Parts: sequence; structure tokens; C-alpha cells
Amino acid sequence: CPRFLKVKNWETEVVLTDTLHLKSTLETGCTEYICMGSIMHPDVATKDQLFPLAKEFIDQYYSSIKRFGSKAHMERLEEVNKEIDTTSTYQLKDTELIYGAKHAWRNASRCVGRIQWSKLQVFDARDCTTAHGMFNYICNHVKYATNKGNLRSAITIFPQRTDGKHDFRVWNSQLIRYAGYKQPDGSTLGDPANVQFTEICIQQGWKPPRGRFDVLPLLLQANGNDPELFQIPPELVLEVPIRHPKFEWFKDLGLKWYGLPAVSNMLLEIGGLEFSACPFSGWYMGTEIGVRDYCDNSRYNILEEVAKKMNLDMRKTSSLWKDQALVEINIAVLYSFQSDKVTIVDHHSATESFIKHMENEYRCRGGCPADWVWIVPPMSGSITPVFHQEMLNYRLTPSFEYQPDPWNTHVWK
Amino acid sequence: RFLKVKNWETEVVLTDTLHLKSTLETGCTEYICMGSIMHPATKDQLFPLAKEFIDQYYSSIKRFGSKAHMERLEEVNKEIDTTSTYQLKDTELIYGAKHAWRNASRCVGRIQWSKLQVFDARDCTTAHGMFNYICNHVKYATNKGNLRSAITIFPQRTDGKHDFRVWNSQLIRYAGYKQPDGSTLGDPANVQFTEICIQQGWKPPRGRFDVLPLLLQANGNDPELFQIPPELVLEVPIRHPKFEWFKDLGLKWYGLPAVSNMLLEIGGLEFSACPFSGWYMGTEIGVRDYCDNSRYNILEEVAKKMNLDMRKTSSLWKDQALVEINIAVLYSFQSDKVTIVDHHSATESFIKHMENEYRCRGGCPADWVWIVPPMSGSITPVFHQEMLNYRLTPSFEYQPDPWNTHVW
Ligand code: HEM
Ligand code: HEM
Ligand SMILES: CN(C)c1ccc(CNCc2ccc3ccc(N)nc3c2)cc1
Ligand SMILES: CN(C)c1ccc(CNCc2ccc3ccc(N)nc3c2)cc1
Ligand SMILES: C[C@H](O)[C@H](O)[C@H]1CNc2nc(N)[nH]c(=O)c2N1
Ligand SMILES: C[C@H](O)[C@H](O)[C@H]1CNc2nc(N)[nH]c(=O)c2N1
Ligand SMILES: [Zn+2]
Repeated sequence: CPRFLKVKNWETEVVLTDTLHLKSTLETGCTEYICMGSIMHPDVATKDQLFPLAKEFIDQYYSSIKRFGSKAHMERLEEVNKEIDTTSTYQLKDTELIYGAKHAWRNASRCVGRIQWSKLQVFDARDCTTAHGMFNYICNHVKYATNKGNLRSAITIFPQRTDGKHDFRVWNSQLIRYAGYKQPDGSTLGDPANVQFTEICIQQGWKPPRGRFDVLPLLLQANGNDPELFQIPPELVLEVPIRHPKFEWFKDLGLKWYGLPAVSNMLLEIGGLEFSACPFSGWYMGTEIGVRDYCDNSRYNILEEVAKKMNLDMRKTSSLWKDQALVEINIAVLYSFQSDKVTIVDHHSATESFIKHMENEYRCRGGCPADWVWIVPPMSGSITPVFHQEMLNYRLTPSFEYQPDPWNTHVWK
Repeated sequence: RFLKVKNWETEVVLTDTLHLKSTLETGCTEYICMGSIMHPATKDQLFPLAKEFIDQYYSSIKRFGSKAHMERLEEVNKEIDTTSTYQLKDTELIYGAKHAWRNASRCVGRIQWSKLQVFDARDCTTAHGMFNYICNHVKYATNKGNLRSAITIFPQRTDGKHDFRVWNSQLIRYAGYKQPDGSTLGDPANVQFTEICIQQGWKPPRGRFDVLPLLLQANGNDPELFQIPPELVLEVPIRHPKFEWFKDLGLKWYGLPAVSNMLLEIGGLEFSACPFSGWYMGTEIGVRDYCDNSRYNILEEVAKKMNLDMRKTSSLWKDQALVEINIAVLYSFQSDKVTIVDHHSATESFIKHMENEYRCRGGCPADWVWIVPPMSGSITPVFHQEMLNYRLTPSFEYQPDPWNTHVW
């Protein structure tokens, strides 16, 4: 591979040079004859596999704190080697854990919000042993991150995988999500995305309210045990009823959303260590709710209802009635959040900040992996600066990875 | 081996086998993806390519290994030997051009691929000749508003010293004027070219929408200027169906999009001048041409007339103004009975096309970065459609701008 790759911004003619891609560790799915860049997703490590992974990470940590080659560096290497040799694994120091989490985010090519990467509050929950303890940790996470509306990004890290039969998992894909109920008539109530997980909860004992916006309970698995249900205390769940600054009928749609986006189903990998439960949270970009959650056909699918109330010609698709309702819905989302003083960012601000971030990263780090397909917002793409920006995609480590859904792999006791 | 592509809305999974046929590279590796990078002969090189293309041509007309097939192979063989090149039959030329369209991963209009009028211009020898052929193209393709896809094919490359080139990037584009006060009148994308036309003897009307002259190079010679007779140039005044003030912006666009700077490659042969044209998807004009910062850049102006609050970005004033502009474009072309497709209809057709190609062909190379429209992405079906990108031949390729390679 060539040492220097150029990326061009086609609207500023700015040219950046990437040297960081040379540190790439995982494969992208592409080959020389086929690009998989629009593909969504293209029993443990052994002593021999673990030795180089850990060293690679440790070196990186010590290079970051400008102590590379030092006494403390070599001592740490030796202490890790000893641990892998005697216990076929090792434990990260708190400094390394915090460093590693922050870098997993920094390395997240799909995330447009990475300018904030270094302000992440890390909660070390590696002493957790039970599902009740997980629940205490997650409740504290929510309260801290939510901060009465002034959201702060945070991550809670539960114990790493050992032999694979003792995994800690959050079965929820996000800590806060709304239920979906499938009706005998084929219709769906609530959020169609969450129907399957909702059914699991019900079988596990959950009594569902059966509404449009019912917050799902946590389904928590500690130490490879069967998962357990817990209701998040309602006062810890901050919510925003959606209204429109101009259209007084918009609040009559009975729409709301939750303030805290909190992905909880990903795997955090640091130095070959696998953290299968690591819920993290930031704050919403408006389009995530306004475009995807609300206007996707397989989600809340409300464009039509919003369109009727706006009195638009919905016969000729060339009237762009869909596009017009889409904009209003997104205006309303940003207005409701800002009015309740709940942190949110519009797609114009976020994308501008990312270009700044990316330029800084190329400058100080020699690159910034980015997944254009994910970085470009799902509305008004070309009128944001990321659309014209060439991006190189590559997988650095530490990182957040996908992992199979736990109900597909769990061995029920 | 086999590759599945999922649509994350319908849950339809298609299986790609066609990609095994590619030999050309895309630029990615196992460890770096360049999916959003815009731009990543000899008798010895020439035969196996000719052979491959002849093979797939006769394989497409269900006469593989036929007598006609063997004879053509020998014929091409003998000719590459004696001459360092060879000439396509008429049928092969047409097949080759339709298939370069069919294989264009960035084109959302490929449902139409097999309906393509091919104009053989391989007997051309002068720029005057080129101008005549081009004029006929425009007239045929324009067809009084009922547009028809067409391609005009000029003599293939020989030695690189005698290329035919259409210097214009499209047959019809507006001029760009670099003003004293540093701003730009017209179209900023064409500013450079516009000034190479002035330099050559063009007399600029210095307006916002001045149709550029044709600049044509035949057989390696210097380019020559030609005005396209104005009655061949169909144009559409842009107005809005509710906003009677929109007309007063004084906006117009031409009806015929006719890319003229690409290279057509068939069977190892290079057609450096092959202007092709279809019709517009509305966003091309309404989003990119008008609203790009580095183009006409009219959002600000439109946002005024709509009396929108433009202090904070989070009022989505840009988003509102954008939608109205695109409504206006669609409305105008339709009311003028001029062919145009909206991005909702175009994307629907593409998914349908994708389904056909998997069924009968084993796949459809497609570039999600280009296929997804530059506005309202996720409310179109293609956003949710996983696509595999790969390079099949025949194809349209990029080539350098002529003014960076031509001695006079
Ligand atoms: C602080 C405010 C943040 C904003 C505004 C933001 C924005 C976004 C957006 C819009 C996406 C696309 C999500 C989607 O389309 O579903 C995304 C993805 C992602 N973000 Fe961020 N993010 C933030 C914080 C974080 C944090 C704190 C982390 C990790 C510590 C993170 C890691 C990721 C990862 C791994 C993805 C990819 C998700 C996937 O592949 O499914 N982000 N982010
Ligand atoms: C018939 C109606 C057609 C429609 C609606 C259509 C639509 C489009 C659009 C919207 C693009 C994206 C261009 C951009 O945004 O800059 C595109 C690209 C492209 N089209 Fe089509 N097109 C049509 C016909 C054709 C024809 C007739 C050909 C060739 C014979 C063709 C070959 C291509 C190629 C090669 C590209 C990629 C250009 C590049 O990489 O710069 N298309 N098309
Ligand atoms: C359709 N599908 C298969 C699918 C759906 C969802 C996902 C998960 N990404 C959702 C996410 C991640 C990180 C985020 C960070 C900040 C934020 N404000 N929001 C975030 C949202 C992956 C795949
Ligand atoms: C600045 N730059 C590097 C650049 C500039 C122009 C291009 C050309 N592609 C635009 C195109 C192609 C084919 C089209 C076919 C039909 C249609 N209705 N529209 C079409 C539009 C590529 C690259
Ligand atoms: C950087 C990026 O590749 C570039 O801006 C692309 C994105 N997608 C596009 N899609 C289309 N149809 N046309 C374009 O010019 C572009 N530009
Ligand atoms: C097919 C395609 O990869 C899929 O729909 C992607 C496109 N880009 C995306 N971008 C973001 N930010 N989030 C998504 O879920 C998706 N979905
Ligand atoms: Zn790729």
C-alpha cells in the first residue's frame, strides 16, 4: 500500500494527505475488484493471538503519553506478558481503559460526532457480578448522561469476555427505546424496529402497557447467566413532546421522543480484550429522529399523516410533498428539543463540526477514517459540507464492533 | 463466490454472481475503502480484450462458438496483427455502447439502457464534420421536448497524437464570468473553459445564462469554435406553482444534459469523443446546479423571498428553500412538456431495474454514493438498498481535460 493517500474536498478544493491508514488492522470487506462500502455488516482469543494484540495497544498507549520506550513502558509490557502466560488473559489499568474507550470512539468511522471524542466520561464497571449490579450501574449512567437535559457523553464498561460462556450482555439495542407490538391484523403499534425484542421481554415476564411510546425494560445478562428484567425509573427517562413553531396542529399528533440515545449492543475491543457489554451515549443529531425514526417506512412512517394536515397534493409525486413534510417534521424536532433545553444538534452544525474535526485529525494524527455513506445525513445531503468531501474508510483499533444478538447464541440455563 | 445484497426495508435479498466477471480494479483493498473517492495500447494487450468482447457479444446473441463467431475472431486477429488496431462492426458498436451505459455504476437512469439511439460518426475527419454530427445529435435527442437517449461516436484513438475530443464537458452549458470584484457571473464550474473560449475568439454576451460555444478537436488538431444554432437549444424558464415571485428570479436551464467529456471503451478500443445524452433528474439542476456553494448558489436569495428566519441553521431554512427550488424545476419542465424525472420516480425505477438485472444477469454494479439523490436521501428507496460496486467492460471512463495534454 502507498504511504500517502490524497483526499479532496470538491467544493473547497482542499487536499488532505492520509498516512494513518497504514495502521489499519481489520478488513473492510472490500477487495480490489469489488467495493462493499454500502453494505451494512460486511470461542475466545488464545495466548499466541493475544500477545501481539496487547503489545500493539500498550505501545500505542505509551506513545500517546510520550513515555514510549520508558522504564514504565517496558515494565508494563513484561507484566502483561506474564499475565497472558499464566492466566491466558490480562487486565487493563484504569488509565488504559479510559484511553482505549476514547480511542474506540475516535476510531468510529461511522460517527459524525467525533469532535467530542476526548470528553467522554468513562464508568469502570468491571467489578460487577450480577444483573442487579448492572442495573445500578446503568441507572447511574442514565442520570449522569442526562443531566437534566444538558447531556454529557458517557460509557459504562462491564467485565471483559473470558471463556465466552460467561458474557455480560445488555440485550437492549439502546438503553431507552420504545416497544413495538405486532397486531393479529398485520398492523404494528409503537416502533416496528423493536417488535422482536419486545416479544422477548413479554415472554420473559414483562407486562406491556401496549401503547405507542412505552419505554422498554432493561434485559440484563451478567456472567453468562440468563437475562433479567428491570424497569428504568420513569423519572430518569427524559422525554420531549414534539411540537411545531408555526403549525399549532402538530402537537395534536401525540408525538414525542426520548432525550438520550444510548447504544448498548456493541462490542468494545481494546488490546485484544473483548467488552461485550459497554453501553455508551452522546446526544441526538435531529435527523436521527426526524428523518429515520419518524419518516422511514419501516419505522414510525408518519409522512402521510403530516402531509394530510399540511394540505399538500399527495397524488403527483413530482409535487415533492414527501420532501416538504420531511423538512417540517425535522424543524419541529429541533424546535421541541431546544425549547425544553435538551441538547440536540442540527445536521448542518454537526457536519460542519466534523469537517473541522477531520481537518484537525489529518493535521495532528495523519488521518481520520470516515464512512461517507454513514457520515452524510439522510436529508439535504449535498447542502452539507461532508457530501463534497472525499473520505477514506479503514478500521483502526481499539474499536466498537457489531456482535450477534444475544438471543441467537445464549445457552439457556 | 456468491454475494448477497439486502434491502433493509423490504428485506429482499438478491444474489450477485456477475461480479466474478470483472477484471478491472475499483481502487479499494481489503484494508482501505475508497468508495467516496471521485477518481481512484499494444497488439499484445489488444487481442485478449478484443477476444473477450467478441466472446461476450456472440455469447449475448446466443451464437457462441458459431461459424460467424470463429470467423470474427480470426478476422479481428488478422487485423490487429497487420494494423495495430481493429474496427468494430456496426452491430458490435451498438451493443458496446448500450452495454457501457448498462454497466455505468453511477447512473440511476439505467432502466432505459437498451433504448439508446447510436450514431456512428467513425467516418468523421474534421471539426466541421464533428459539428454537423453534434448538431444532428442535439436535434434528434431534443425532439421538441420529448427527449430521447442518444450517443454519437467519433473515430477511436490511434496513437494518442490524433485524438478526437469534444472539449466542452457537456454539449450545452452556461458560461462563467470571473468578475472584477472577485465574484462570478453565470456558472462558476465552467469559468476556466468559458475563458479558453474567449481566448479563442468567442464574444461573450456576459449574462447569467449564455450558451457556450462548441470547441471541437478532430484528429489531434487545434480545437475550433462553433455556435450551436439557437433554435436547436431548448430552454426552460423556471417558475413556481404557488410563488408568483419565483419567475422574477430570472432563472432558466437548458433541457438537454449531454455529457461530452468521457471516454467510451469497447473491446480494447478507445472512443475519446462520444457525447451522450438522456434527460434530467430534477435534483441535478435544482440541488447541484443551483444550490451548490460552488455553482449558482441561490439558496440565500430564495430564502429571502420566502421570508424565512436565516439567523440560526437549525431553522432548516436552507432545507425549506431547497425543496421549493426543486418543486419549481419539476413544475416548469412538466408545464413545458419537457422530459424530466423526479428523484422519487427515478429511484423507484432503479430498484425495479436492479431486480431485473439480478434476475436475468446475475447482478447490477451500482455506486450507492452516486445513486442516492443529493436531497431527501432516506425517503427514497435506494438509500436502504445495499449495492455492490464493480467494474464491467464495456464502460464509460474519465479522461484528462484536453487543455492539460494538447500541444498546438
Ligand atoms: C456526542 C454526541 C454524538 C453525536 C451527535 C453522534 C452522532 C452520530 C450519528 C448521527 C450516528 C449515525 C447513527 C445512525 O444513523 O444510527 C453515529 C454513529 C455512531 N457513533 Fe456517534 N454520536 C455521538 C456520540 C458518540 C459516542 C459517545 C460514541 C462512543 C463512545 C459514538 C460512537 C458511534 C458509533 C460506534 C457509531 C456507529 C453506529 C453503528 O455502526 O451502528 N458516538 N453517531
Ligand atoms: C435516460 C435518462 C437518464 C437519466 C435520468 C440519468 C440520470 C443520471 C444521473 C442523475 C447521474 C448522476 C450524474 C451527476 O449527478 O453528476 C447519472 C450518471 C451517469 N450516467 Fe446516466 N442518466 C440518463 C441517461 C444516460 C445515458 C443515455 C448514458 C450513456 C449512454 C448515461 C451514462 C451515465 C454515466 C457514464 C454516469 C456517470 C458519470 C460520471 O461518473 O461522471 N446515462 N445519470
Ligand atoms: C437498521 N440497522 C440494521 C441498524 C440500526 C441502528 C444501528 C445502531 N446505530 C444507532 C446509533 C449509534 C450511535 C449513535 C451515537 C450517537 C447518537 N446520537 N445516535 C447514535 C445512534 C445499527 C444498525
Ligand atoms: C467536477 N467533476 C469532477 C465532474 C463534473 C461532471 C461530471 C459528469 N457527470 C454528470 C452527469 C453524467 C451523465 C449524465 C447522464 C444523464 C443525465 N441526466 N445527467 C448526467 C450527468 C463528472 C465529474
Ligand atoms: C466526495 C463525493 O464522492 C462526491 O461529492 C460525490 C458524492 N456523490 C455524488 N453523486 C452524484 N450523483 N454526483 C456527484 O457529483 C457526487 N459527488
Ligand atoms: C444500504 C445502506 O448501507 C443503509 O441504508 C445505510 C445507509 N447509510 C446510513 N447512514 C446512517 N447514518 N445510518 C444508517 O442506518 C444508514 N443506513
Ligand atoms: Zn470500498
